[PDB]
Amino acid sequence: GKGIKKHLKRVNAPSHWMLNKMGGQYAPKTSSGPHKLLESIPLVILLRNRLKYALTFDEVKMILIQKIVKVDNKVRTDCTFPVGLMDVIHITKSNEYFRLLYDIKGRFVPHRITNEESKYKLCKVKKILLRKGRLSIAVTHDGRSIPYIHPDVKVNDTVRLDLETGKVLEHLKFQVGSLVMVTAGHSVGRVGVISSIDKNMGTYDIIHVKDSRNKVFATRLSNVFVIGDNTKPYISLPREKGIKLDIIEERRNRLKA
Amino acid sequence: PKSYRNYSKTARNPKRPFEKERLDQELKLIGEYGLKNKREIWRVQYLLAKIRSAARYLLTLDEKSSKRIFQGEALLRRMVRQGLLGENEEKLDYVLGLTLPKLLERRLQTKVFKLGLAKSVHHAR
Amino acid sequence: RDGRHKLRLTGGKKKIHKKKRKYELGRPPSNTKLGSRQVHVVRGRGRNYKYRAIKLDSGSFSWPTFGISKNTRIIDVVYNASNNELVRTKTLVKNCIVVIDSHPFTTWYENTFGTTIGKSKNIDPLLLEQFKQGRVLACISSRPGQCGKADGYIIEGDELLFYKRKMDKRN
RNA sequence: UAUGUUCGUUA
RNA sequence: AAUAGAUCCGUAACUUCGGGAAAAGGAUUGGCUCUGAGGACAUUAAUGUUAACUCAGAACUGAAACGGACAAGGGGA
RNA sequence: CCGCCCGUCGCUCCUACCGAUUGAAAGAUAUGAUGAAUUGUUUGGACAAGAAAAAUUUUUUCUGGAAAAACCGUAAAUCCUAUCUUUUAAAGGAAGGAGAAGUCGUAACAAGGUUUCCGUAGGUGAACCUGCGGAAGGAUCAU
RNA sequence: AACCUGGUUGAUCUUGCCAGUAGUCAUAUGCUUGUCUCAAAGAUUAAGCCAUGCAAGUGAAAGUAUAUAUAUAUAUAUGUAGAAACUGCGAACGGCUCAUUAAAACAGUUAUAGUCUACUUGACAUUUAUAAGGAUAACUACGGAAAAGCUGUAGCUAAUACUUGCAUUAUCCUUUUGGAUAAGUAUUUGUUAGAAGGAAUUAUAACAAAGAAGUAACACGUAAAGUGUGUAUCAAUCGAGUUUCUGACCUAUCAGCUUUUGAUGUUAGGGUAUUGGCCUAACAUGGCUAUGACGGGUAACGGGGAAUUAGAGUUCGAUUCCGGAGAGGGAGCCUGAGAAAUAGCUACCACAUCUAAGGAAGGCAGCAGGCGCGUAAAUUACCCAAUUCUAAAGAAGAGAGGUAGUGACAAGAAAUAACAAUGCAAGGUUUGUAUUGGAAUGGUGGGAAUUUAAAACCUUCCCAGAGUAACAAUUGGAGGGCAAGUCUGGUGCCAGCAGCCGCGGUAAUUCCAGCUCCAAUAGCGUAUAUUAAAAUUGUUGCAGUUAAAACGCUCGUAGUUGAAUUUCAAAGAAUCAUUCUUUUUAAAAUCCGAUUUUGUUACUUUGAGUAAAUUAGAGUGUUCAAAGCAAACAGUUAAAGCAUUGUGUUUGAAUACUAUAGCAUGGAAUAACAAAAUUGAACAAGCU
Repeated sequence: GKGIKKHLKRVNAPSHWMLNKMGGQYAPKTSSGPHKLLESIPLVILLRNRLKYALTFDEVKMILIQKIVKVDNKVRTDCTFPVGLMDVIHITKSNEYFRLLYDIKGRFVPHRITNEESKYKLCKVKKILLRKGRLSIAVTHDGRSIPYIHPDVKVNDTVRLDLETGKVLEHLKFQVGSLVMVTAGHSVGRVGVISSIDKNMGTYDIIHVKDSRNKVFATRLSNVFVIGDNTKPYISLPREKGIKLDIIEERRNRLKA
Repeated sequence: PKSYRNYSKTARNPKRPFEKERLDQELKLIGEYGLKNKREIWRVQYLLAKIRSAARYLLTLDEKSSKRIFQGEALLRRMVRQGLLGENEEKLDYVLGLTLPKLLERRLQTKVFKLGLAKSVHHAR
Repeated sequence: RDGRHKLRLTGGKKKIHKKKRKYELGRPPSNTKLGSRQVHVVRGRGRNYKYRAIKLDSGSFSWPTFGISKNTRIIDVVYNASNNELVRTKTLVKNCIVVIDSHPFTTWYENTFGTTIGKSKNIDPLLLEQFKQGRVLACISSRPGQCGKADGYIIEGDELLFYKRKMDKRN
């Protein structure tokens, strides 16, 4: 037969997972769920390769058995669970709170965050659709369906969801002053103010983004996540602050020590 | 199935196997550095060919090109770390000038014989 | 049972590998006769059920000029644009022309309009002549081998004149 | 401005 | 003795390119009930009256039989 | 030049060719015939449960339904015919090549003793000879 | 490293090949082999045939237990478990192989507004009830058969197996509040209205007909109400099927193919999950082709990639990853979300096993292993410890996978000594050089630490353990090419060597030996193939009077190529003497002296989107190196940082490449095409 494949070879795994060639033949195929396998990491490599809490898959299972870890403040016990582009992880035994972000090299890193910070989730709406009775639902990058969204919300907006109740708090638009984070390209992880939105009829609409240092980079509109307005980002960013530095002069900061 | 770890050859056979003027030079070098085989000098000149090839590629790129003014100092600082270049040598033009003796003077046995410890390079080996 | 074994666009024969897959499938036709209602169940891909109607005698039929639908019974099959063998054997297909009992429609007209929303469409003579005859012409509009029921609509106006001329400069 | 053939093989 | 009519298909070597050739060699054929195609004639784009047997296709039917008798090449190297 | 050298004819071996033998074999397609198994539909109808009565028995009915059969379809497989591809036998015929030293002549290289050579046609033991028309790569760059 | 040399001759210069030369993650084989790391391995021929054994199973709160065993306060209640079996899920993944296959598959690039999608995630539902029905496994008794993962009859019993079946909400208004009104999820048909997309017959809404399936008659327990299982629809996700554009080797001694038998298209339908000649009916005569159709060959799965590369190239890619296809050859089919599945079934063909002769059972191109085949390829080993998958999901399985065995396939590091004194030689009391004679050290054996699933190896530590350090290096050569003997014997045109030129008949530098020397070295030859050499396939970049090679000549279609012409300079700031940057100067539509767009493509520049492995390349002392993707930092026993008493801290895993095709984009040059007169415009006014 030719049903769905259920194995993932290590060298076939996504590169940002950082699975060593010599450390086994297979990679943990993430279970289906909120995020795509390509743009998410499983909990096995979240608690085994990044936090180094576990030394093995069985240890990851031992962690998950005790209902300690929560993803979007609800208990998750699946080892191959997609974490996602941006979302909160709570380790209750060790009290600590993470948000999955991209570093400027496009790799998923758990950003330490505070308990008060760990109630806001930025969800990028992807589809707005009205069902029976003219009720409007927004399907977000996370994969949730939020009904009775505000009519002002558009397709590429972002919403600040309250984790415990799943309700929108405020929405952010996509003006040329709105700061965004890039999601999958060469410039994955950068944060910038949107230079402009070059819209072309029938193909990918391109958007140009200004870094903090006035460096312009363009990207496909699908690879953009509005993170704040022109004042400040609505989330704490990882230590790089979403600024990508030229390889030639990153060496200068590496050498100075 | 197959192992994923790499493996490469570090020496290239010289071709033209009976050049008298090459065999004599290479025997002079072998004896005066006390090394066991000419495969060793082949490894060293294979290395030197690799460094020279990289440098020669860099010189074709114009100055203030990003590739050149990244890999040029990468290679230059690597060379000064190996010690093949001194303070009196500073540019990409001098890595082209490196030679087999100045590559061989960085071997452990030559360095220890020069520092003392052993009274001969063969004793050091 | 689909896709391959044909000639190329140029007329060249294609060497075949890739023996038949199940998803090409290709089930045998339903030759829906006219008679007592019997349907069978076909399990298609994904456990989606398709109702293959072996015989139907009644059906939902719509008066479109008034936009209503009433449940009547099919009396006879009189035309179809495809092979004439289908009408001769009286098989129901998606565009077949059938004779439909007019009494539910005439009774509905009596009850709502009186006498024999956006009402008062003024009707036509060519259709009420059939009504007086008691049996009226209708075109099937559903797919009986797919949904398991024969539904249709009364034909009136130019299309009715067309089909009547086709059925009967003529013999 | 008649005719006049041939020379075994190798080194 | 073997077919042998007709329809559809297929037809080699050789060749004076005309043939060979009905080469060789396959299939079908009744009855019944139908379907389609092929004309002529008059009226103010439109509707009636009327004629040949000729082809093609389909259902059904039978003790699988149908050029049913008659008539009617054996082919090939 | 006691140089070089050509071809027939003889002997041996090797390669390939033509070859009657309606040659042989193995595959592959195409048509035709027969056609297992089976989807679907119809015909069935072992029974297995209901509904009535009589106060262990019976009729009728409703589905559900197993053998088995038929018809369209999917169609393996075998056989006949045809074609093609590959390999291969063969009396005889006729090439080529290779043999250290065969017989016959002397064709070419000198004006090679008839200048050589081309195309074409005929003839002859062989090289070759002759006719017609060309070339100089000629033995003439020239009254 | 962008390289050449021997051979036609009496000698010469050419052409030209032969031979030499080097590499091959390229196979075989000969000889040889002390260490350690590292690791390819029945692809080539036979997708040939297979004995044996294993390779897919699954229950730790959560369907069903009076098989049964046990335990707590007193025949009770809680239990703890649980053989078997029913039910659920998985077995459609993985692993193997490369026969088929030549616009097919595959790759990049689209579409699915033409569809399906289990597990998982988020939303969330409509036309006896203090809880409904029979019937079955397991089990019990009686059996049949030589045999099989065979099963008959009778009797019981459950289940989240199978089947029935029990409130409510929304809207209108006087206007927190009162009355009134209405009730089908998908899907199908008819008539209509109409947040987004690039475009809707979209979402959705109204009316009229049908209408699935469901909305819990189910199980266990967390905060000082929860979970499991099941369920309608939508969405997401893991995917799949189709699909657009572009890209492939040789062959014309394959030139016309396709079209009754669907070939090309229209219309209608059937079928499908959906579009579609996919199939059927009618109709028309189309469709492809010298820009190579249709054929034939491939000792052809495609790609990522490999070898060789100065640059171009040439050759290879069965094989780690991706995609495809197959399970002896075909065909068919059930279950299922998913299979035309093959350690599933049905049949035929070919093989083949048992049989009591009646009948049964089969599919190693899974892991080992056997035969055969061949030049050509390992253990019928150990384990689930890691990686990861299935499960009723910690706890069980897994020949997936890992570990070791065999292993000169390749690859990396690296022993076979080093040192001091006299003799001898060179020389102005310096180097080489056979005697001695003490240090050093592995290889080896034994024990240990450690390693490991266990074991082994590695590493480290302690014992012995080297002088002919017998702990003894080989392979192939010595005429030239080409490094190295006109040394000694033997043979004497023999035997033999010799890639080529050649040597061999008594002086053999070439055979057979000894000595010596040379070369590479734990490696060195040989065969075949392939790359460079080969500018001897030539785009870069060959040759054609005579070396091979200008068609007899001209015309001529395809192809290739194609004259000139349309908008040109000046002024300023900055290195050193110059260069380098900025502005305008026609015309038509926007802005009340000033604000701004002005063919199409090729081409070129930048981007976007690019799986990894491999490659290039940044960083990093695996003792070096091949490597790997890690790691680094103070701590004979604590300061610091920060936390309001403790909490390690600092990092990396970059960049580039990913065609020629496709998307976006700056564009002045160079090229085409468009527009341009036996005539075609624009403006003003009147008229429609």
